Amino acid sequence: PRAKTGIVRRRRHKKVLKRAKGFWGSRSKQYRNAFQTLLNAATYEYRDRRNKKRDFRRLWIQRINAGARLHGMNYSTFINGLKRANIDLNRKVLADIAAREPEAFKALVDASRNARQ
Amino acid sequence: SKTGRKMYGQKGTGNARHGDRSVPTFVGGGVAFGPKPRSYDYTLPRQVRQLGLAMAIASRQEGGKLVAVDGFDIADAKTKNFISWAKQNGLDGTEKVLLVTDDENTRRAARNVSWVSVLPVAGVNVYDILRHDRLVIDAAALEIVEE
Amino acid sequence: HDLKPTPGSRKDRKRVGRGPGGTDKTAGRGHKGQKSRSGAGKGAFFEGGRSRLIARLPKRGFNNVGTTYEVVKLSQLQDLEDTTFDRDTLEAYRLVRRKNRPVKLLASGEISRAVTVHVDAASAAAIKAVEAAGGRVVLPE
RNA sequence: CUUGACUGCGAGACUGACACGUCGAGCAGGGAGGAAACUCGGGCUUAGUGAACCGGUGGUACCGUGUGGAAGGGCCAUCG
RNA sequence: GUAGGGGAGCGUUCAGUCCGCGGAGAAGCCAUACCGGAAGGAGUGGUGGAGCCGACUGAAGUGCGGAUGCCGGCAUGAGUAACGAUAAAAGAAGUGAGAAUCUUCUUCGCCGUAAGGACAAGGGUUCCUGGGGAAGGGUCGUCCGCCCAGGGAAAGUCGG
RNA sequence: GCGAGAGCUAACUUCCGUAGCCGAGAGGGAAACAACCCAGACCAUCAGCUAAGGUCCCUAAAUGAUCGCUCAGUGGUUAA
RNA sequence: AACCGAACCUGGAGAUAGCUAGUUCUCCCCGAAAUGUAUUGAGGUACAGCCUCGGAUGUUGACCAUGUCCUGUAGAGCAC
RNA sequence: GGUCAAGAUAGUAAGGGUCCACGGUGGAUGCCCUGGCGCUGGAGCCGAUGAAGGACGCGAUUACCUGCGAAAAGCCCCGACGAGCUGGAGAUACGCUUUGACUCGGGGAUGUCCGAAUGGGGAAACCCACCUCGUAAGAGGUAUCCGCAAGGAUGGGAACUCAGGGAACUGAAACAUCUCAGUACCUGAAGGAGAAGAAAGAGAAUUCGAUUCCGUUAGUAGCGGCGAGCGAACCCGGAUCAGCCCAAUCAAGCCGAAGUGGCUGGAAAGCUACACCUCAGAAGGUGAGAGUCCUGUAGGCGAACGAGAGGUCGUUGUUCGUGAAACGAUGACUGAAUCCGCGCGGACCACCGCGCAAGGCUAAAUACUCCCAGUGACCGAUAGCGCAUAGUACCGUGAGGGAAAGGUGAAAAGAACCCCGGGAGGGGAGUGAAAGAGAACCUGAAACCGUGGACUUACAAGCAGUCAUGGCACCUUAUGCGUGUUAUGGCGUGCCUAUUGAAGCAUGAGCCGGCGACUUAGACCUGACGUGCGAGCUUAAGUUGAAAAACGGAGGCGGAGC
Ligand SMILES: [Mg+2]
Ligand SMILES: [Mg+2]
Ligand SMILES: [Mg+2]
Ligand SMILES: [Mg+2]
Ligand SMILES: [Mg+2]
Ligand SMILES: [Mg+2]
Ligand SMILES: [Mg+2]
Ligand SMILES: [Mg+2]
Ligand SMILES: [Mg+2]
Ligand SMILES: [Mg+2]
Ligand SMILES: [Mg+2]
Ligand SMILES: [Mg+2]
Ligand SMILES: [Mg+2]
Ligand SMILES: [Mg+2]
Ligand SMILES: [Mg+2]
Ligand SMILES: [Mg+2]
Ligand SMILES: [Mg+2]
Ligand SMILES: [Mg+2]
Ligand SMILES: [Mg+2]
Ligand SMILES: [Mg+2]
Ligand SMILES: [Mg+2]
Ligand SMILES: [Mg+2]
Ligand SMILES: [Mg+2]
Ligand SMILES: [Mg+2]
Ligand SMILES: [Mg+2]
Ligand SMILES: [Mg+2]
Ligand SMILES: [Mg+2]
Ligand SMILES: [Mg+2]
Ligand SMILES: [Mg+2]
Ligand SMILES: [Mg+2]
Ligand SMILES: [Mg+2]
Ligand SMILES: [Mg+2]
Ligand SMILES: [Mg+2]
Ligand SMILES: [Mg+2]
Ligand SMILES: [Mg+2]
Ligand SMILES: [Mg+2]
Ligand SMILES: [Mg+2]
Ligand SMILES: [Mg+2]
Ligand SMILES: [Mg+2]
Ligand SMILES: [Mg+2]
Ligand SMILES: [Mg+2]
Ligand SMILES: [Mg+2]
Ligand SMILES: [Mg+2]
Ligand SMILES: [Mg+2]
Ligand SMILES: [Mg+2]
Ligand SMILES: [Mg+2]
Ligand SMILES: [Mg+2]
Ligand SMILES: [Mg+2]
Ligand SMILES: [Mg+2]
Ligand SMILES: [Mg+2]
Ligand SMILES: [Mg+2]
Ligand SMILES: [Mg+2]
Ligand SMILES: [Mg+2]
Ligand SMILES: [Mg+2]
Ligand SMILES: [Mg+2]
Ligand SMILES: [Mg+2]
Ligand SMILES: [Mg+2]
Ligand SMILES: [Mg+2]
Ligand SMILES: [Mg+2]
Ligand SMILES: [Mg+2]
Ligand SMILES: [Mg+2]
Ligand SMILES: [Mg+2]
Ligand SMILES: [Mg+2]
Ligand SMILES: [Mg+2]
Ligand SMILES: [Mg+2]
Repeated sequence: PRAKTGIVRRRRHKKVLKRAKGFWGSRSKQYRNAFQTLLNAATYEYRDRRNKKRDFRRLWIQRINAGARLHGMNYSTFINGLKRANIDLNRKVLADIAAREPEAFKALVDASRNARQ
Repeated sequence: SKTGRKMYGQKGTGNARHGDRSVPTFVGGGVAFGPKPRSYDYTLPRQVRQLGLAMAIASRQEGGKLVAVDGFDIADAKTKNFISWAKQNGLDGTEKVLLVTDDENTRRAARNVSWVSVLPVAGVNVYDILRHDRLVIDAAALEIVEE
Repeated sequence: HDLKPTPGSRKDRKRVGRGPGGTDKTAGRGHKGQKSRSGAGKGAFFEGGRSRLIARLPKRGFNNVGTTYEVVKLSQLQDLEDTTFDRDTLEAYRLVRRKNRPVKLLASGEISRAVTVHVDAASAAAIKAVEAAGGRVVLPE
């Protein structure tokens, strides 16, 4: 008995083309370029998952550095005197405190400096 | 039917190279790895034919969908008589039933029956039996086919 | 339809090619080679280009057919055969079957109960140990 | 003075992908020199070599086709 | 984790068998944010018009992006190049649904040992009348060597 | 990279040896960069410490602290 | 009879092709090799070496200390 | 609040982008069959009485097909059928037929011209004749060879068979013996089959007993640049049997059981409540799925006609390659015995065995499959033959090559009629269940072209993605982990193949569909899983039955090595 593709291929293909939208030109419309575009897209997804884990960390950091400096502290010195008084805060939170909660950041500062000297 | 003839130029054309039009990659051409006439039959060794057959009978005895039959009252070769007899041995009408006897009349009665099959003498097989719900045993060639 | 097949009694074949899953490309074959080629003939005794061990070696002797002798064992006329004797067709309808050859009886086991034999030939130690346990050996004329 | 530049073998190892190749105590038959214990199956050693195949030759009596013989063939030797 | 060997499975058809659906609507197709570890598979909505899903088992022409692969369709180049001899055209008149192109008229331009005329070889109704305008015409066509129908060809002396 | 040969103590050179690496290795670093320095990615996280390598801005992190040098933009490409 | 150092057509014929391309579903586990030795053999085949599956075996592996023998390079030296 | 000043940001889109809606293009997919394909079985020749195959003709209108032959879509006779018929073809008018048409079976008659062509010629289908009878119109004859005559031969046939002739590529990893292989092809003859056949045989048992066929022996004995590779037979089991003579019943047809009511529906066959048949539940048609409507099936009948010697030299055949070369087999030279004789037993000799050369026929089993029928884990429109038909269109001076082609509906009820236009085309109407079927008439994928809409886009540098955030939009697995779109940021070297190393300025490819490649065979080899019997395991050819399988010990594997 013979068994044409009949259906399967159109199936596979559409799957890709439905992943494949928003894509500029041919990419969103022809299979090969679509599936392809998606190979690379794969690479970018994986890496950029861990990557965003980096990037956010960076962001939090610069916000804290700011905070410290807003009084007279370095990031490194603030964070270090916040290791010294053992104030074991996540730094994401520290950003949050720093930019949305003023006088709190103030206190955490005075603390870090105290524990530093 | 797609003659040998080289079709065009081996080099030169600016086209992919081909030889004939009778080829697996051509529409029209012959099939590559197609089926041909064969025969999937072999000789399963005796031993296990017997052991199967048996195991089938059995499987339907501890069922228990056996009806060991010594007689048959089905007038002269008529179907309604089959349906009646049947009715009075326990044959509601909601099962598939496989006759094994030797009396032409009983078969001729058992033939048109939508819910029943009619296997004559020896030609009996694990299929038909398992193929069905009930075995019309019968009885005669059962204890003597034991030995 | 009830049934089912013995676990491991039917292995699904290999269809090579088909995906990276999977046996990508190549089909087991690797990259290039004479092996790579849809073509018969290689074959199996073709070592190198070369000249083979096969033909590097001394051809000793020749080939005689000869009369080859059908084994009968002691521990088979012996133990629990309970002497129905050897007769002719009798041993055939038991456990020593060929045709178009002559039967030989030779040792292997030990000897007790008295039996007379009916073989085409036999070993010295055989006639010896079977007479010394109560029975003859019928060699043809 | 001599023919151990010897037949029948081979414990155990070196070596090599394979095929080869290398060393060897000891046992037998039977010798050689020493008065002896001994030593010898080639040279201080490591180069001085060519697998199969087909054929010559000296033994050998395993095969030889209905049978007994002979052709031919096998085995040891050996020559190209 | 490459060649490679091993392990478990997803989907396609045909087949045996059971659960079973379907004109109050099958398959196939179309949309989507649900599910599964993945091959995949469900819900509902729109399509369609007469067949089909599911489980277990069996057998395969059983899964394609590539082969300057094969068939077919449609894109790019592009409203580009070209419209096939630089012998050349004007105005009036007519017809038609529509005219630079078709039909009259009056001129102009070109061939004139030809670009005239008569045969042969070849072609085959292309000839004539009346009609048509899809396509053939390198534009247009009301026109034609294209389409339709009907007619036309006559030998004792030519030629066999 | 370390050992040597052929080269011209030439080569992104070639022929051996030897360790690691790429091949078949993603991740950070060396601007960029198969081989180099750190390091071997089973999925998830808007969680923490470190390695090589860094901390004026681009660009995360001391325009740090003290004892000095060079003033040539040396740094940021060579010699008698 | 529009490409003649050997017409075109059909056929053997699916000649051969150590060569070039191409070889489609998914997840998991392991995971190489480009060294040797031959080869009318060098971009090809044989055997080993290296992977993997499975059955046996039982710590025989592996690194590291010890003990113990083998060596003739680095350096050095001038005894041939 | 007006003027001026400094600073910030908005909107427009020529065009484009992403998404969405809606068509177009095209004809994938699903469904379907009016066409294939294979296996089993049946059947198997035609022709000088003109074959296959044609040319031209026959029609009320006739281009193609079909049927036919100037007696021309037909003519006579018989038989079945019994109401319609007047070929596909779907068109009018003409008619025919219950005195029996049409269709079917069975014979007959007529059958132009070409073609073995055959009165002679010829560029097939055309040209010109001579002779016999006829009043003419016509009819017959006029080839050649075997024969006394009567009579037979000529040509065609897909394969099957026999014979004369007989390649190469290939493999031996080069080649020449060798292998391909007496294969491809050419030719001759012949049949429904053919060939072979009635022992100077196999042979080794003083056994079998014509042949052909299958199983097996058996990849055994052997052959061979003893390399590649080549490869028997006797015995044993089956198929089918035969040994004779000469020279001193199917083919036309008929007849055949048993349901209605309500329900959905455009439509009942489906749902349903109760029914009956069955020797008949195989199938197909009927508005959607029918045992009980129809045609059928099980069954029963069934026709006038109808069919059932030796030797030598060069060589070769078998496993036979000069090898110890037997034997047959023939080309050239030689050409013995005929019974107290001849031939073989693989050189050769004796012995001892098997045999009757020089004359012929022979059914049966076996091979094939143009054709007929039945089936199918064979195809359904790129499949399947090349063809849903066509060797046609088209190409070729020729030999030769050679396509794509499928679908309205249940039924034509095929759209009178009004509207814009010359038309084409469309918009109504009307039919239908549906015109979301309208004749470019089933579904209608994708590339590809467009209209509309959302959000965006004119200081911007880009493998076109990713990932983070803001904007705007939307709310039928969908108000949160949202979906569409977007701005800004970070980050980021297409895919494949080939490689020491690929974004590579290295290979491939315009795009999307669909077709596209690790298979099959052998009762071979060797392994892993599994199973059934287990010192035991097993059949093959065949036989019988066959909506199934059973029988079949002939041989095979294990049994003991050297
Ligand atoms: Mg981190
Ligand atoms: Mg090109
Ligand atoms: Mg695998
Ligand atoms: Mg490749
Ligand atoms: Mg290579
Ligand atoms: Mg040789
Ligand atoms: Mg000799
Ligand atoms: Mg001799
Ligand atoms: Mg099924
Ligand atoms: Mg289907
Ligand atoms: Mg493609
Ligand atoms: Mg190109
Ligand atoms: Mg323009
Ligand atoms: Mg241009
Ligand atoms: Mg221009
Ligand atoms: Mg122009
Ligand atoms: Mg012109
Ligand atoms: Mg001009
Ligand atoms: Mg006028
Ligand atoms: Mg007018
Ligand atoms: Mg003009
Ligand atoms: Mg003229
Ligand atoms: Mg005219
Ligand atoms: Mg025009
Ligand atoms: Mg007009
Ligand atoms: Mg190099
Ligand atoms: Mg590589
Ligand atoms: Mg890396
Ligand atoms: Mg790196
Ligand atoms: Mg970087
Ligand atoms: Mg580099
Ligand atoms: Mg550090
Ligand atoms: Mg910073
Ligand atoms: Mg020429
Ligand atoms: Mg060939
Ligand atoms: Mg080829
Ligand atoms: Mg690992
Ligand atoms: Mg190398
Ligand atoms: Mg190997
Ligand atoms: Mg150890
Ligand atoms: Mg030194
Ligand atoms: Mg505009
Ligand atoms: Mg005709
Ligand atoms: Mg009649
Ligand atoms: Mg009738
Ligand atoms: Mg007539
Ligand atoms: Mg004639
Ligand atoms: Mg050759
Ligand atoms: Mg060759
Ligand atoms: Mg003939
Ligand atoms: Mg001879
Ligand atoms: Mg010969
Ligand atoms: Mg002879
Ligand atoms: Mg289709
Ligand atoms: Mg086709
Ligand atoms: Mg109209
Ligand atoms: Mg728009
Ligand atoms: Mg600017
Ligand atoms: Mg802007
Ligand atoms: Mg690929
Ligand atoms: Mg390279
Ligand atoms: Mg480029
Ligand atoms: Mg490229
Ligand atoms: Mg290249
Ligand atoms: Mg087993």
